[PDB]
Parts: sequence; structure tokens; C-alpha cells
Amino acid sequence: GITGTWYNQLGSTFIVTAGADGALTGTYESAVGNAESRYVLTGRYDSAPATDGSGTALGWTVAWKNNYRNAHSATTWSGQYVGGAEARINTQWLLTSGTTEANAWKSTLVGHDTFTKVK
Amino acid sequence: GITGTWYNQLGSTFIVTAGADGALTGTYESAVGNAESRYVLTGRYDSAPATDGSGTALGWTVAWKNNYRNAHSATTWSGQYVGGAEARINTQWLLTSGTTEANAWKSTLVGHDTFTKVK
Amino acid sequence: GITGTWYNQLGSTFIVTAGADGALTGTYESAVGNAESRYVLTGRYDSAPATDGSGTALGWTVAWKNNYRNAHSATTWSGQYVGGAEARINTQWLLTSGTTEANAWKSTLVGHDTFTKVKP
Amino acid sequence: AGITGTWYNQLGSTFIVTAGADGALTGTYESAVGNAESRYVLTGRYDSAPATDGSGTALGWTVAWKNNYRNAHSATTWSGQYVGGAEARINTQWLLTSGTTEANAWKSTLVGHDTFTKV
Ligand SMILES: O=C(O)CCCC[C@@H]1SC[C@@H]2NC(=O)N[C@@H]21
Ligand SMILES: O=C(O)CCCC[C@@H]1SC[C@@H]2NC(=O)N[C@@H]21
Ligand SMILES: O=C(O)CCCC[C@@H]1SC[C@@H]2NC(=O)N[C@@H]21
Ligand SMILES: O=C(O)CCCC[C@@H]1SC[C@@H]2NC(=O)N[C@@H]21
Repeated sequence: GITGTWYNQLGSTFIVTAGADGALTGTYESAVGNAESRYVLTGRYDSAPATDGSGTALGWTVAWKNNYRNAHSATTWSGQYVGGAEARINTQWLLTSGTTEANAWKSTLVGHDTFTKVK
Repeated sequence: GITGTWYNQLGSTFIVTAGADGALTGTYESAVGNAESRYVLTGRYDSAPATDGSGTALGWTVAWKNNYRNAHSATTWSGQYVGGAEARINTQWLLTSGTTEANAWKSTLVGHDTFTKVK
Repeated sequence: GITGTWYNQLGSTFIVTAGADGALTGTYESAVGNAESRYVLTGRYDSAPATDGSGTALGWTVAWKNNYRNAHSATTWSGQYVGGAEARINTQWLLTSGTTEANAWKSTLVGHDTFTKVKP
Repeated sequence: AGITGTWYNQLGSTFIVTAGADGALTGTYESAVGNAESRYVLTGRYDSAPATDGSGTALGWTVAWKNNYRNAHSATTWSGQYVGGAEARINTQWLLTSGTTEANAWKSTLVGHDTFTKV
């Protein structure tokens, strides 16, 4: 259910393949921030989720360097996939920028992204 | 400097290889929680960091399923590598469990782990 | 604007008064968790926000002890009030439970609540 | 009662607090970093009947970063627990939200962790 194209509330595009082995691989294109075009992502998901009606835990990382620019930053998304008619991936994320030690207190943004199969 | 065996303040063991393509690959073994033995990890890091004294941004994911146990959960660590005489990786993390829709409000733990190469 | 009765996406009820010099005071009633009835809250907000369309920063705390039970925990909400035709308070929160040192790694839940004045 | 007094975190900030019998926290905060000058009002709450099994005492407080000297249009909340004894600490995680346009709301919130000691 996870493999495919997903869109969050910002209009970013998350292209992912879920491997039989628990791997997530794909590309991420952000609608905002110091980013242009596609970035590599890799992550992991629970390939044998609970028998009951529970979400499928997952996470992935983008480092914001590609052939066009380098923001010296990385975002990790941690969340769960929920299938069905209005399938969603509900996430919280941490975006860490490379900082000097003096500025490390302000290195990390936190937020939440909800991904759907429709824009 | 990222490639190696790292330990956090809980005693967990993070074995990682940093590839020239920006990939992080390896295994994680937690000293705590619903976990036993090693788990696959994958992540990304900035392969061309700033040269101005800033750390190197990175992130990785563990889904807590292996051949022995499945916690139906995933952790993402977002942080930066700080080089020096005593290299360190400073992270914040998000641990999401698969939940029902009604219990989604309590799906995600947050914390912070600091890693060094001192066993 | 901020003063009023607010409800989040869980159906929890946030009754707050914004004071002239930056105080937030009121009661919180959670629809979920180890909680029943109302709890005291206190917080702070920016009483002189920007006038450029930016939201109004604010935050508050609940310790989850009242006359009926005590969860040995506290939540803080950090967020901003967004004025307009549909007033909204958008927050992220941290819920810390009192733990032993050995369990401190799992002391804190994180989430996000959005509040409106629409009664469920 | 162990909460009442002057605390310092790892940044050099000073946290001056009084714990009321009813569960109130009141005092002042002076940050060593950020868009901040002199003391700011804080208010918060703590568990005034904590467990007696060696667990910490849950607490939180808020600073809005306006005082008579300046206004950063931001607020921080600290959520954590007090741990007593010879090496007393208040261990926290925090969320700092800046007032933003809706277009920039995705980057409104910084997250971190502060450890307060009596020294
Ligand atoms: O500005 C940067 O340093 C890189 C781009 C950051 C984009 C963030 S990642 C979290 C949030 N979700 C998105 O789809 N975009 C932003
Ligand atoms: O309990 C689970 O659901 C799986 C084990 C989680 C262990 C967490 S991940 C964050 C923290 N850092 C560690 O080294 N262990 C814990
Ligand atoms: O279970 C507890 O320890 C006390 C109740 C916590 C309820 C939380 S606070 C964050 C979220 N928002 C709500 O309205 N309820 C939950
Ligand atoms: O820059 C601002 O908007 C106001 C100052 C923020 C200071 C933060 S609060 C979290 C962290 N802990 C501190 O003691 N200072 C910083």
C-alpha cells in the first residue's frame, strides 16, 4: 500500500518504493525551503504490521544535497501509514541544519506532515 | 569520520558505514525497549559539509522488526556529526509506534541521544 | 481574540483568558489519556504581536493533577494564534511523565493539536 | 520544595522559579542566547503530589519573549521533570514557536533539550 506517489499539505511530492525486506527508497521534492528538484531518500518500514487495525510504522531521511544545491541539512520523518479509502501517511519530522557548536541550540526544526494519495 | 562503531548514553550500539554517495548503512542494537539483537538501519548524510566549523547534518531510521522480534515501531534520528579529537554525533529522535486512529495522539516519543566512539 | 472556549481535533476543551500583560489562565479538559474533568492551566502570550500578518506566539502548561486523579505528568503546548474569518490556534506539544532515571528515555510524548472555537 | 530557587542550564541561561503549594510555577528566565535581553516572566505548573518511588516530578513552563526591553514575537515552552538528591536536576525538552505568516508556518518551531542544575 505504501509504494507510490504521495503529497503533503505543503504540496511536496514523496515518491517511494517499499521493498519486501523493509526498505524505503525513492525521491523527495519539497514545495518549500532551501530545495529544488528531487532528493534521494532512504528509510525503513514495518513489513509485518499488527494483525489488528493499527498503522504501519515507518521513517525516512532526506539529506538536502543534490546536483543543484546543498542546504547543509537533513530531515527525518517518523510516522505511520494508514491504508483504506483515504489512505494517509501521518508524520512528525525533525530538520537538523549543520551548525557551529555555539549555535547548536537552534539547529533543529520540528513539524508534522500529512501525506495523501491526492494533492 | 562517521564510519565506525558508536555508542550512546544508554549503551546502545550504532554500527554505520558512510558511503561516498551520501548513504548511511549499518545496524543498531538498543540497550532499552522492546528490542533484541541487531536491526537494519539506513540513512543519509551531507557528503559535502560546510568548511566553516559547522557540523555535518545526517539522519537515519530503524524499523524495530528483525528475525527475533517486532515492536511495530520505528525510530528516526536527526542530528549532526561533530568532528574533532573527540568526535560526537548529537541527535534528537522520534519513535513512532503503529496505533489505532483513536490512539494516534500518543503514537510518538521524542528524545535525544549523543553518540561517541568510546565503548 | 485568544480569550474564549476552544476545542481541538480530539474534542478536548481549552477555556482561556488572555490578560493585558501577557498572562494566559484557564482550564483544560482532555478527551483522551489518564485524565478526567478540568485541570488548571497557566501560560504566556505575546501581547504586542507583529502587524505584518504573522501569528501571535503563545504557550501554556497543564500538570495532570486535580481533585479526581493524578497522572504524574505535564503537557506544554507551544504555538501561535492565527486570527481571521476562522480563528485557529496551531500547536505542538510535549507531554512528560515523571519516570525513574532508567526509564527517562521514554518519558516524553510529542504531538500537535489544532484548536478552533467550533463546538464538536 | 526542591524546585524553588535558581537554576542554570548548559547554555548559561538562568531560571529563577518559585513552586507554590497548589502546583503553580512563577518566576523569571534570562537566556544566554537568542533574541533576548534581561529577564522575562515565566509561568507554569508542576505535580505537587509526585510519586514517592524515586520517579521525577513532572513540570512545564512558558516564556513569551517580550519584556520592557524588546519583543522577539516568540514563545518557548519547557516540558520535563525535576529529580532531587545530591546532584539535583531539571531535565527538559522545549519547543520555541515564532509568530509566522501561514506560508512560513512549516518552519515556525525549534525543538531542543535543556538540562538545569543548581550549579
Ligand atoms: O530548507 C532546507 O534546509 C531544506 C528543505 C526543507 C523542507 C522541509 S522538510 C519538512 C517540511 N516538509 C516538506 O515537504 N518540506 C519541509
Ligand atoms: O521499544 C521499541 O518500540 C523499540 C526500541 C526503541 C529504543 C529507543 S530508540 C530511541 C532510544 N535510543 C536508544 O538507543 N534506544 C531508545
Ligand atoms: O495521560 C496523561 O498523562 C494526561 C492526559 C494527557 C492528554 C494529552 S495532552 C496532549 C494531547 N492533547 C489533548 O487534548 N490530550 C492529549
Ligand atoms: O530568540 C528568541 O526568539 C528568544 C530567545 C530563545 C532562547 C531559547 S529558549 C530555548 C533555549 N534555552 C535557552 O536557555 N535559550 C534558548
